[PDB]
Amino acid sequence: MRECISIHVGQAGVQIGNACWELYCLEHGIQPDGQMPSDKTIGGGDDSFNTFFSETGAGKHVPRAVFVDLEPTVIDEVRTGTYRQLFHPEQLITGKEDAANNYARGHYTIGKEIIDLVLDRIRKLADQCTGLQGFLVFHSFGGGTGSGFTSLLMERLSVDYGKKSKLEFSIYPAPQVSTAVVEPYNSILTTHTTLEHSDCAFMVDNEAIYDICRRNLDIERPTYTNLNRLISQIVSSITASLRFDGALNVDLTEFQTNLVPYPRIHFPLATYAPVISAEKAYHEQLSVAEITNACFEPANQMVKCDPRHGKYMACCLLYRGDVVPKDVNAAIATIKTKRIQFVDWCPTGFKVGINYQPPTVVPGGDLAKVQRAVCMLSNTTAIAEAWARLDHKFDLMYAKRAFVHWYVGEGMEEGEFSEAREDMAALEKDYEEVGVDSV
Amino acid sequence: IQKAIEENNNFIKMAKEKLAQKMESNKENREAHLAAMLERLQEKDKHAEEVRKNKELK
Amino acid sequence: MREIVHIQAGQCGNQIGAKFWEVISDEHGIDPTGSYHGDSDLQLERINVYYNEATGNKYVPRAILVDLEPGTMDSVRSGPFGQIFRPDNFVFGQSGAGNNWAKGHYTEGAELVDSVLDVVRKESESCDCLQGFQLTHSLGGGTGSGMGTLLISKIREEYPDRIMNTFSVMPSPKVSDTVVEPYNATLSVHQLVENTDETYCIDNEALYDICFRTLKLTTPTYGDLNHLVSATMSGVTTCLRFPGQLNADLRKLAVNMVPFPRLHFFMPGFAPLLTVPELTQQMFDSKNMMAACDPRHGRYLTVAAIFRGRMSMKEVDEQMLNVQNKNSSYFVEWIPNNVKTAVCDIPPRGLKMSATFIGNSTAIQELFKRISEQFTAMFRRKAFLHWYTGEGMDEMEFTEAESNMNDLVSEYQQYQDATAD
Ligand SMILES: Nc1nc2c(ncn2[C@@H]2O[C@H](COP(=O)(O)OP(=O)(O)OP(=O)(O)O)[C@@H](O)[C@H]2O)c(=O)[nH]1
Ligand SMILES: Nc1nc2c(ncn2[C@@H]2O[C@H](COP(=O)(O)OP(=O)(O)O)[C@@H](O)[C@H]2O)c(=O)[nH]1
Ligand SMILES: [Ca+2]
Ligand SMILES: [Mg+2]
Ligand SMILES: [Mg+2]
Repeated sequence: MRECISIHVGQAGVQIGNACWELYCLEHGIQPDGQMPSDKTIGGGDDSFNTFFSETGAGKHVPRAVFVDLEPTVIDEVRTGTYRQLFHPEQLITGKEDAANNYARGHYTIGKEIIDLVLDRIRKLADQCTGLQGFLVFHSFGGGTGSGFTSLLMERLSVDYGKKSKLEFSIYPAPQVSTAVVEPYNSILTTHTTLEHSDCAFMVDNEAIYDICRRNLDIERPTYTNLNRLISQIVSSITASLRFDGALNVDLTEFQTNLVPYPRIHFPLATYAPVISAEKAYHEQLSVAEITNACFEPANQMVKCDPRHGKYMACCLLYRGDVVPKDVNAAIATIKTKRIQFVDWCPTGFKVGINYQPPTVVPGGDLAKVQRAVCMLSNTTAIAEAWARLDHKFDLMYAKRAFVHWYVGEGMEEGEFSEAREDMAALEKDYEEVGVDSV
Repeated sequence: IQKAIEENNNFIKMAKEKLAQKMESNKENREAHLAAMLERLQEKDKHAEEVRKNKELK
Repeated sequence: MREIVHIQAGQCGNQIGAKFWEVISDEHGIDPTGSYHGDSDLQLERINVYYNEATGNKYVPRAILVDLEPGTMDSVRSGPFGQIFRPDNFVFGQSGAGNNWAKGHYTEGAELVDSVLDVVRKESESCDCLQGFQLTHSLGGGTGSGMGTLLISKIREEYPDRIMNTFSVMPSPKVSDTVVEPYNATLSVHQLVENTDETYCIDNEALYDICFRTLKLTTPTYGDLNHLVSATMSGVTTCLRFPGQLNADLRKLAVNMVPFPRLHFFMPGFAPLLTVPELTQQMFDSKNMMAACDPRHGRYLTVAAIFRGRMSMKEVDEQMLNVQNKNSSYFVEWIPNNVKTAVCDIPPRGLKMSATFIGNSTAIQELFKRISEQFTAMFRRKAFLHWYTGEGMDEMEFTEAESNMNDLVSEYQQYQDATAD
């Protein structure tokens, strides 16, 4: 019951899926061959980790996951990598020609040739569920598959599964690791198309993750492997309530009630602490109060923006490890004085959850293994700054129609560009309206 | 509860129709774009036949 | 999986085409007999982009050699790596073009074009996922310019959804083979503007000035110029041949480089002709450009930078940011983040580290203005027009070619003067 199906789309989605599922296996004691010695119920069960893993008769714990890419290079590495025995071959779907950083190719030209197979394979996972809760879609904004194919898939999932919940992990583009000039186009197009099909989207700004790896982990030139191992820690904190059980554990959907005051205002800001190297964590234990105070330091946010210049509509703290409520309440009382402006229509309390399962690190990684960690999910108007930066780059290029011929040549019309941009303009205006005081 | 069912079905219906509208409009535009490209290349072939014919008349 | 079909047409095209295969076979550890004797698995990971695998673990270049005379191709079969080409992929005529674009495009070349297309289809049919085509030719000759632009048009009819890339050699009076070269160049540009997705402008005037002034060669030969072409062609194709994520195929490169379909003529750059700051600075210098254009006379639409060798990626990131900030005036504001950088660990042969520059600059109009000036200096007096009207052409087709290249320059000037606000 309460199963969750993960869908990893495109290079970014797939490679982040590698990091997350490896981390999950480490957290649950699952070996690269899917065997879990601590699991005594063979073939099935109703344990908390079964929301993310199905079980075979041979004792294999299989991710409830689908990996889809329009080219085979990235998923072939999964088919031959360390966890190749973890996935059944039909969960790894590849094409031959990618979308060439073109949203139109991912949504139409190339993506329409594989969408039926992908939906068929998703249906096979859903048929194994006794009470499917929803989907988690992992994708980049900037790539042609990550943007175009994800939009096509989200539209088709709404049809085939109704209003069943769909959550997104979206990679917001950063120039330090960007691979395409048209990424602002692909970003605006996929956001407009998915907006009414997504219930909750966690944006990850590559530049924010890049700066965190450089500043806190002392990595001179972070790679995707550096970024993805950090991203998986946040993803793990968010999903930990689904995969583990505990007396003080608060279900993610219960946070979601507080995080989404209106259907379109569904973009939580995520902040994670502590991100610290082994060298600095040695003989330096970070308390509940220290990691909580780091959640309000803007340099620890997953999206570059300034909540100090915005209003809060919700604040959720997701603790994991050695954490008791007495310390949390004390730490929160300190922050409410030294730091947090709410809109006048929303209660100012902080919603707290604690999973006592301690954090895990991947061997050979750069993160220190700490005794306690915290992910803050806040709903702040300041996240609209990330839409503004993206919409400004869109406007600069589109006013000259730069690169638009690559999209028209694949069947798109200029009307879709202006329609998508006007949706973003209304979205920015929506984030302003929710912050204005009542009359 | 009847209203909740109707709202969910209307959402499914509107989404299925918008998507089919887009996929059909996109198929025609890309085919029209390719048909115009081939027609320009085929007019260059007709011009090549007139060049070789003009030389034959010299 | 993603294959490129290579075509070389005419004297210049077969010459620089052979030099291209010699250099990349060396980098991929391929001997003239087609066998692999390399030391790094990174050489064979993307070997299928330019090589077919045959019986006996042989690697045969996916190349098609075309010419209207057997003179140049007979030396290719006898030169180094001459036995590595597929013998059936040699398609040569006898009559020749006589440095006449009309002969290569309409008469002599059209009689041979069908036999070339038969080899194109045979190579394309065995491709797991054809990327597109790349052509090496000159624009000042007859077979490369005339039959080259003809082959481009005919291939685009059967493969309209594939990328068409050309390495086009621009004529210069400093290496002039004949006098009707401004006619052949203008007629070829008229075609390349409509039927190619991306064109590297290998300007002979720039190659000569580099050999003479920089390389200190008082009497540069065609072999000295082609050594610059081989080093340039090896650079711009690095991202296609080695594992990477930036401009790794022809279409992603076009999407990053071509903001408007007609403005697809790139300025190549190479360095050196040694630290990362010096390598970056020389890479953006006008004296290192393979086209006779000063980039500081225009503005950059898009740029692809490729660094090869072992170096600090942190230092490369800083130096590429440094050159954009200190020279922001020469990058259009309405295209944010228009400079992309790739790094490959395998350097070229004989260098610790090198850099290759691919630029879409509005200053390329200086090259098209020079050829248009040499064109109008002859067309206004109807000089040498009997070479072309005798094959069936008319003065109307010459004027249309002149007007289209003049429109290309106007369009490059339009976006040079365009502002964000
Ligand atoms: N954080 C993170 N970002 C990535 C990763 N891989 C790619 N990206 C980012 O994603 C964007 C490019 O999208 P991709 O996912 O590579 O493209 P794609 O979805 O495969 O689509 P196409 O290749 O065009 O068909 C750029 O912003 C990259 O910086 C990754 O592993 N981790
Ligand atoms: N860089 C370079 N340019 C060449 C070479 N051979 C010919 N050219 C140029 O090409 C033009 C002549 O074209 P050519 O190839 O001889 O005509 P074709 O044989 O009919 O295709 C002249 O402007 C020369 O400058 C060469 O080997 N290297
Ligand atoms: Ca069990
Ligand atoms: Mg991809
Ligand atoms: Mg010659």
